[PDB]
Amino acid sequence: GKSAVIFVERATPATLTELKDALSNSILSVRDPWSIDFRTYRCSIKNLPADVSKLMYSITFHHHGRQTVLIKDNSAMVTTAAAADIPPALVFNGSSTGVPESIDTILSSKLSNIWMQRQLIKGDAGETLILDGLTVRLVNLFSSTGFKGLLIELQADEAGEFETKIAGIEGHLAEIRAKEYKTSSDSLNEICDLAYQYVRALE
Amino acid sequence: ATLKYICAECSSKLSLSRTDAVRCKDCGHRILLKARTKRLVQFEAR
Amino acid sequence: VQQLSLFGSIGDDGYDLLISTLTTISGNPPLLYNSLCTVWKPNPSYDVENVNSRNQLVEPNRIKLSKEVPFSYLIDETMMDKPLNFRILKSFESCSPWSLQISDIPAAGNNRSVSMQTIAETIILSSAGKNSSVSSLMNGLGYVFEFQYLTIGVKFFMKHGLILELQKIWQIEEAGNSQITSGGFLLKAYINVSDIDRINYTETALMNLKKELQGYIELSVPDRQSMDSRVA
Amino acid sequence: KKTLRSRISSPHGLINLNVDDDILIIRPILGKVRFANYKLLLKKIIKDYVLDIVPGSSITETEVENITKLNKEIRAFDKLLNIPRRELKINLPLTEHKSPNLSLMLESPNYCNALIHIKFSAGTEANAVSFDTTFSDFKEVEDFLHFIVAEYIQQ
Amino acid sequence: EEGPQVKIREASKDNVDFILSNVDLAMANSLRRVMIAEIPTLAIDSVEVETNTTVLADEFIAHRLGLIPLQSMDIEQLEYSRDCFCEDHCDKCSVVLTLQAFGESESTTNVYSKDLVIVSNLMGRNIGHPIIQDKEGNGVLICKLRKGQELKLTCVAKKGIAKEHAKWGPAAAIEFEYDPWNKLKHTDYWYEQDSAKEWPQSKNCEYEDPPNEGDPFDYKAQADTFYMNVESVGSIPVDQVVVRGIDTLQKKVASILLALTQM
Amino acid sequence: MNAPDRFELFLLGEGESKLKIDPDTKAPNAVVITFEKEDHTLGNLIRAELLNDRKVLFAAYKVEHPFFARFKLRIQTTEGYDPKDALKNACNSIINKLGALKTNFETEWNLQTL
Ligand SMILES: [Zn+2]
Ligand SMILES: [Zn+2]
Repeated sequence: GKSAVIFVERATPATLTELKDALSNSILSVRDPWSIDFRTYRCSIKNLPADVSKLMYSITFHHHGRQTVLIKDNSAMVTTAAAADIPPALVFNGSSTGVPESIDTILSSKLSNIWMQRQLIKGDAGETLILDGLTVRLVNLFSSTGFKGLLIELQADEAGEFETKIAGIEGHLAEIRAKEYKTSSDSLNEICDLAYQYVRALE
Repeated sequence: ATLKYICAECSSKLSLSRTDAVRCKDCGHRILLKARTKRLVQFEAR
Repeated sequence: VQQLSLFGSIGDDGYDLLISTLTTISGNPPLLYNSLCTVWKPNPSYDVENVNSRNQLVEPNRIKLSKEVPFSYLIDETMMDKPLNFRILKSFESCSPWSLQISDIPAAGNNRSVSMQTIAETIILSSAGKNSSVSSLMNGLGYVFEFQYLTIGVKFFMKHGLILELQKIWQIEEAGNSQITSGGFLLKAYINVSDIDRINYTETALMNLKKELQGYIELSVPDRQSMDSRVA
Repeated sequence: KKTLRSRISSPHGLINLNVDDDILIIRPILGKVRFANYKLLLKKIIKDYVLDIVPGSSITETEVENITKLNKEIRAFDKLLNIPRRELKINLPLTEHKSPNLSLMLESPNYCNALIHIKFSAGTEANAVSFDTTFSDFKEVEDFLHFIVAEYIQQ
Repeated sequence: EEGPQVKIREASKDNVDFILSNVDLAMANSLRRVMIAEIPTLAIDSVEVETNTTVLADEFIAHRLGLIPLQSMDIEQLEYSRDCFCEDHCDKCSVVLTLQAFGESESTTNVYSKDLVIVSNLMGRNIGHPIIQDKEGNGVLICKLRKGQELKLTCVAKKGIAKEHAKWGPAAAIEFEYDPWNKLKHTDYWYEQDSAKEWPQSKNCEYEDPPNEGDPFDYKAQADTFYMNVESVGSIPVDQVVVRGIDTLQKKVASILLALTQM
Repeated sequence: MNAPDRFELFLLGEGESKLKIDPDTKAPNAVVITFEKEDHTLGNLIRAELLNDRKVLFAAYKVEHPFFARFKLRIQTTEGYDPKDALKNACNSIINKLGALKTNFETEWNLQTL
C-alpha cells in the first residue's frame, strides 16, 4: 500500500467542493464518510536532553479502528481504544481488562503534568471519493478558532503508478486556484506512515 | 553586578547584608530602598 | 474500568484440593496461563512540576505494560515432557502488542465488602521509526523501566463474569528471578465492570463466592495501600 | 462444541446463540442436493454453449487463546458446514498466438440458491481482455457464454 | 451596475465621505458595526519590563503601548497566536518591538512611538510599523524622562479585533445619517415654537429634495440612501476600513451558511 | 474579578455549535435557531432579509441577556417551504448584496485622486 496527505493551508470551507467537482469526471463511487482527530501535545519536562522534541502528535482515525497513532521524534506507536481490537491472547491471560480507552484520555487524565494538549484539530463528515485505483479522501479541518483548512488523504493499493496519481490531484488544485499548499508522502506498517504524513503536512 | 539596596536621596547603590549597618556610604541618611527583581515582569497591554 | 476483587492464598500442598473444589464448584477444570508485566516510572533524571495546564495537582504514577508469552518460553529441560496442564505449576523490528495500564488506589471506605479499583488502560498494537522498541517509546513518554515480574497460573471462568486465578509470581532480574509467592499460590477472584446496580450486583457475586468458600479458604479485601502504584 | 467454545473463550459469562446463525443441521444439509442439481444444469449449459462449439475443449472440476483442540474438532466438519462451491475450469485449445482461459465457479451462499462466477481472459497484449462476472440466472450465463465464445474463442 | 451603490464625496489618508443608496438600513448599520468592532488589526499585547526609572507605572506605560497604532496592512497574512501552533508566540503569529530610552540630556528626554524598533522577522510583510501621521515625524509620545531615567522593555504585538479590546479598533468615529428632511417620520422633533427654525438643517439636506408641505405623508416610503463618513486611525487605510468591513460581514454570513451545511 | 474573558464574545466554547436549530412547538412550520458567539451585527441583518422573502410568514430575533453573546432567531414559513432553506436564501442574498457593494465601492474609490 501507499499514501500521501495534502493540506491546503490557504482555503475556505468551499475549496473542498471546488476540488470535488474537478474530479466529477474521474469519480466512480462514494463510500461511507470518515472522520479524524489531530492533537498536538507539548512536553513539560524542563531538563529535556538537547535535541529531543518537546512535541508529540496524536492522530486518531475514526473507524480505521478508532485507533490512535502517537508520533514523536520520527517514531510511531499505534494504539486502540476498541475492545474489539484486543488481541485474543491478551484477554485470556488477564494482561488486558477487556475494556480499554483512548491513549489521549490517559494522556490528559493521568499524564497531564508531563504532557499538555496544545491544539485539537477535528475533521468531521469527510468524503471518500473512489477513482481509478486511487481512493481520495477529503475533509475540512477545524480548530477551536474556526476553519483551519482542507485535507486530502490519498490511498492507493496499486503499488505501481502513484507518483503520477499524486501529481494529478495537485493539478486539479491548480485549476481551482488552490495555491500555497503542503504535500507529504514521507515515510518512517501502513497506518504509521499515513499518520506521519498528516504530521509532515500539518506541523 | 548586584545592588541589594539603593540609597533614597543620592541614589548610590549599596549591596549590604544582615548586620552591616543601616546607613549610606558618604551621606548619613538611613532611608535606603530595594531595587527591582531580576525576574522580569510581563504585563498585558489592555 | 472498575475491577472489584477479593484475595486469598494457599500453600503448595493445598493445590490439588483447591483445584478439585474449584472444578466442581465452577463446572470446568482449570486453564493454564501466563503474563509478563513490566512497570515503568517517570524518569528521575527529568523533573517536571506536578501540576496541570489548569494548575491542578497531578500525582505521579507508574505505568504497567503487560502481555503474554508462549508457554514454551517457560519450560526448560527437566520440565520437558510433563503434562501441559494445571499440575505443571507445582514443579516450579517493531514492538509486540502490550496492554498499558495506570491504576488508582482502591476506593476508600471502612467495612468494604470487596476491593474496588479504577483502571485506565489502552492497547499498544505496534510501532515504527528510529526508536520503535517499547522501551524507547516509554522513554519518549518520559518514563523509565523500574521492575518486571512473571506470573503463571490457572484460571476458572464462572458465572456473571466472575474469574478466579490461582497464581505464582516471580520477579525477573539478571541476578535471578525470585518467587514473590514462594510457598504457595496467590488466589484472586474478580469481575471487571465498565450504573450503581451492576456494581452492587457484582459485589453480591463476589460475596456469594466468599460465602461458598467460607470454612475452606477465606477471601478478603486487601489493604488499599498495598494496591497503590503511585511514585513517591 | 460451539456453545462450549463460545463459553470457554469470550463470555466470562454465558453463551449467545441464534437459530438462524445456529440453525443449520437439516437446512444446511438439503443444499447439498440442490447444489448437485444446479451443478448438473451448469455442466449441460457448458456442453451446449461451449464444449460442442469449440472442438478440443473439456471441463475439469476442482475443490475450492488455546482452545485449539476444540477448533480442530470443528474444523474437521467444515467439509459438511461449508457453503457448497465447485470450480469448473474449461480447457480450451491453445492458439499459437495466445492462450485463452475460461473457468466458472458455482456456489450457494444462502445454501439453497445458486451464484455462477465466470472468468474469461484471452490475452494478446494488443487484444488482451479480462472478464470477471457474477450471475444469479442460468439464462444470462447462456447469453454470456455465447457472447464470449462468439467473439473471442471462435475462429 | 448591480445591487447597492456607492458615490464617494471626499477622500484622504484619514477620511472617506460617501453615499450608500439601494440598501437596507439594517445592512448599512451591520457594516457600520463591523467596521468599529470586527476588522482585525495588530497591536502590542504583552509588555515585558526590564527597567523603568520613570515617574509612570510599569502598567500605566504598558497600557499606552497597546493604544499605539501599528501597520496592519498585511495583517491578513499573520496568524492569531491562539490558532498558531507554537508555545506562546512566533514569527507566523507576532511582531516583536523593542524600546530602550535614557535621559542623557539635562533637558527632558522624550519617548515616542518612533523609538520602537522591530526585532522579529517580518517575512517581508507590511506589519508592525508604528503609524507616524505626526508632521515633525515623532508619532505618539509614550513617556518623558529626566536624567538617570531609563526605560527598557519588550513588546509582543498580536492580531486581534475591537471586541476583545478597543486597541484593535481600526476606525475612529463613523458618521452615519439618513433622511435629512424627516420625510420618514422616524423622529418627533422636540421644540418650543418651531421645529424647523429650532433644529439645524443637515449638510445632506442639499443631496435630497425638501418635502413640500402641500403633499400627504408617504407611508409606503422606506429608508435607502445613507450619508456616511469613515475615519481611519492608521493601521489600515480608509478604503480598506470600508472594504475589509464589507468582507468581514460577508465572511461572518458565510460561516452561518457553512454551519447549516455541516448540520 | 467576576469578569468574563473578552474572547468569550466571539470564540466558541468547548463543544458548542454556532447554530442550534430547535423546532417551535406552538406554531406549524416554525423553528428556533440559537446563534452562539453572535450579536445584533448578524441578527438584525438576517431578520431584515427574511422579511424581504415573500414565503416567510414570521421572523424575529432577540438577545435574551447582554452578558451573553448569543441570540435566538425564530423563523416561520408557508407550508412546503423549509425555514432552514429560508435562512439559507436570506444568508445568500446578503452575501451577493455585499459582493456588489464591495465591487461598487472599489470602482468608485479607484476613480478618486486623494
Ligand atoms: Zn546616600
Ligand atoms: Zn506562533
